[PDB]
Amino acid sequence: MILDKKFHGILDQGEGVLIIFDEPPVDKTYEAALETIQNMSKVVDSLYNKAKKLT
Amino acid sequence: AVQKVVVHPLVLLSVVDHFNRIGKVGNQKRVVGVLLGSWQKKVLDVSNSFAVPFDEDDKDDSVWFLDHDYLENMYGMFKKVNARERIVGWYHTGPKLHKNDIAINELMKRYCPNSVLVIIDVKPKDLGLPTEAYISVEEVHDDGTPTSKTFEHVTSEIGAEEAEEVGVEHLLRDIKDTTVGTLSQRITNQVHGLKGLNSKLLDIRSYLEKVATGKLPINHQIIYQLQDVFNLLPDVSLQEFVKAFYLKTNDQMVVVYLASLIRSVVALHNLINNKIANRDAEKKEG
Amino acid sequence: FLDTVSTFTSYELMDYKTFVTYTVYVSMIALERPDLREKVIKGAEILEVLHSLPAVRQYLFSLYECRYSVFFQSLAVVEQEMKKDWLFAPHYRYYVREMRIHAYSQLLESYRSLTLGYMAEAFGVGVEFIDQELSRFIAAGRLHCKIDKVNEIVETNRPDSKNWQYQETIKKGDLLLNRVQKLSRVINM
Amino acid sequence: QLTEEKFIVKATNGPRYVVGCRRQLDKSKLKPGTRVALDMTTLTIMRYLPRE
Amino acid sequence: DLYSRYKKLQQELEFLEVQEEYIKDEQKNLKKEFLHAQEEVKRIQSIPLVIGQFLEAVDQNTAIVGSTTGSNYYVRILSTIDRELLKPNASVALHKHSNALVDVLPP
Amino acid sequence: DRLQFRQPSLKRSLMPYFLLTQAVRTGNLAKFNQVLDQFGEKFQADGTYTLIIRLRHNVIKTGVRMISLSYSRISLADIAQKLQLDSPEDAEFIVAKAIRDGVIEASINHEKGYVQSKEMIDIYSTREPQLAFHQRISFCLDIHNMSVKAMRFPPKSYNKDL
Amino acid sequence: MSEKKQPVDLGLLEEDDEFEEFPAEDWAGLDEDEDAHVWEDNWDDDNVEDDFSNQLRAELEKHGYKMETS
Repeated sequence: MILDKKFHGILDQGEGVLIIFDEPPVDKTYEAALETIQNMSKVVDSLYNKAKKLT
Repeated sequence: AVQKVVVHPLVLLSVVDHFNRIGKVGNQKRVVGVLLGSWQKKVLDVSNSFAVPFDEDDKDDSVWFLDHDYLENMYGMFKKVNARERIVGWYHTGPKLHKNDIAINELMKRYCPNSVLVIIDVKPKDLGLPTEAYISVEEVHDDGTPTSKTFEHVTSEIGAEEAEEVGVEHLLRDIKDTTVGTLSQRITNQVHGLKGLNSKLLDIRSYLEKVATGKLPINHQIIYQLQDVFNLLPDVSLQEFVKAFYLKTNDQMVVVYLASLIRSVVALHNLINNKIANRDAEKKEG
Repeated sequence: FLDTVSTFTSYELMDYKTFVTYTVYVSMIALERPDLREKVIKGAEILEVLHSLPAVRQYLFSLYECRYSVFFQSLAVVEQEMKKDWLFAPHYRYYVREMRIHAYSQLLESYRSLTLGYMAEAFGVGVEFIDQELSRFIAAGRLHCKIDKVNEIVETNRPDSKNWQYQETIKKGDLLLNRVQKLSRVINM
Repeated sequence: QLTEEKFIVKATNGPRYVVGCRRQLDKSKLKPGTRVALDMTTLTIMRYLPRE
Repeated sequence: DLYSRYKKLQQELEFLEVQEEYIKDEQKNLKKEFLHAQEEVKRIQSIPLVIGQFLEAVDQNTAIVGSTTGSNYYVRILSTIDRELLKPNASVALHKHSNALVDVLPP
Repeated sequence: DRLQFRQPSLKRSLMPYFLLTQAVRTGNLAKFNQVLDQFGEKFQADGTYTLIIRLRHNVIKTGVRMISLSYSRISLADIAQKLQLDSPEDAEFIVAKAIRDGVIEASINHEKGYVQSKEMIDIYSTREPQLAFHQRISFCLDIHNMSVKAMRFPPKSYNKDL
Repeated sequence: MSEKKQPVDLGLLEEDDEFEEFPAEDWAGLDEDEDAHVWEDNWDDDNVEDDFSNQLRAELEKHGYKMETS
């Protein structure tokens, strides 16, 4: 049920330790990375216009 | 009782009138004007005022000259034209609180209600706020000293209602508005250390003078809370705040990728038009 | 294969049960537990055709149940079945290794530290093989952070969420950096 | 009510306007279904108008 | 001429030099003026206003507007608003005094 | 290797080089020493055998660098036999020659004679990050902002004629 | 210049004149299994493939014999 991610935890066999933690700021790297990937086609399509117009 | 006051710039412009209607005599004392305002709400709101011929003596501080008939006539005609504002308090334009000001204050503590005092400046060379609201209250002291009228600062803001903004903004054409971005942020970020610098340096030097050369209860007790709160920042070790600098530095990295990426998007129309306009106007020029 | 509700015995190309038999590989390797629980463990289409062969039900339920001692005992049939096939042959090296690292990531995801005893009991294999396995899966497989044997115990760190969630984008930052160097190569010529 | 501060009003005489919110009152009575009272200057709201 | 072209030309070097800080002064001042007039035409647009209704756009950037009173008014629309808000049956909203449109309202 | 670029010129260029460049990583001494010179025609006819002759004893250094990518403790039979290097001295000695590099992280310890290493390849994620990508921020913003200069000045070179 | 590409390409024509379509067809024996398959995957598959082309290629058939012996 950690593998189905119903809650926060991770187990141990040598030590038997449970650790509970979370990551709240999920929406930063999403919008950042998607802004990079959407700007990829801007720069590459720009290079298609310029590679068109020069050579 | 009262947390804050609101003073409109009209009355301070009438203190410009206080320095206009002098007539060059050589006196230029702390000319008292009869402050009017709204004590009605818990906040105090100054709308307008007028002034009264006030004279002290050269040597004696405790000789002071006011008028009840001028107060009741100017306030009477003013209440006849506008009864939505009443008497509230007063002000002297001198930089210094005299000993007499408890007695000068006491006349408007009697006939008006609990009156507010405002210290302002004859020459507006102070970078700080010229207006300080001093509540006229008697407070019981822990040392056992007998109770006297004590002027505690009530915090103040200077706001204009509607048309005072328009007229002032039309008269200036020199000030710039809010204008967030580089300039109005970065100018506060230029002079801001000078603004706490002249405050602190203006205070602790003559304060330090009153340390060794001072007596007569300077509120010696508030030095303990003063220095106490000053020693509530004992040069933090930053060890927990390291990760806070990872946080603001990672937000900084977000501003890096936004600045780099978005400016690089602005490069598009530039690095298209630079070729396609020039070479086509060139090749159809001939 | 999401049209397998509508797919049928197609003697022009391919039998329907062979269509199931070929789509059980791409589902069985290429999809995770939200993917399998989403599509097929939810789906009744495999619930119909699981009664055809009892092996396939083992390769879904024991794999999903993460029982390596039986799954490797039965995985030889996936190996010998995996070769000798027309369109399915040349990738038989890839499905094996990819399925091994996907299984080791399946166990190793929910587990921070791991003894080699419960691991060797879990896989039903000697410690000598899982020694060279995950050593090849640090560089070669590239699953997780460095594993240590000072205590002879599998210990990962995996700081792959907080800062690495931001530093997945420095690759595209450098690729966009060289691509705007290419934009600088457009300049004046 | 489009902005939670600033919404559409309907006058008795017929012309429609949009107004602001006064700093004293809050959004309790300001929910729609409430007939209100307005001023000629700034179109402010002093209080509402209970129907009868 | 020939050796005089040097020191004759140096004055043209200086005169072209003096245009540098001048164009710096213009480029720093007139954008401040641009946000002056930009914010000043922004603060004309105030939220208390009258709502009309749009009827027809007879040419570009100038149109007619049916008022709430039913009388039709002829207003040159404001330039910042694009052609999406030129929808013929729309919930347009002019000013109460300026009677130029800030925004149209969703039905 | 050749990963993202597909052209059959570099392909034929590395058609001799492929067996040896895959023979880098496994790093078998006696075999691959024969393999290089064995079909060595043009890469060893390319002149004076310099960086391949450095390669011939760089084999065990890159292989022991893969050992650094593997576990910490060094055995006297398993990994010493695996590195084809069977002595107590040369194990710690040449591992110590990887230690004097500084490219690795290792802990020279003798408690019973076995040699440890902490082998910490922990990245700077929650390990001094501000100072770490501090320089990344400064350098990267300088590159992006001189690119901002590179989109300022060529539009000056656009509007110059008109 | 790109005219120094010319003697390097004379070297390339000597490389293509070493074996004439012997490596294109014979290496096309591997390319016909490898064409249109993404060759970033063929570097991993070629990596572990050439790693196990020497020994223990399939080897999952042997682990069932490694159970009782190890």
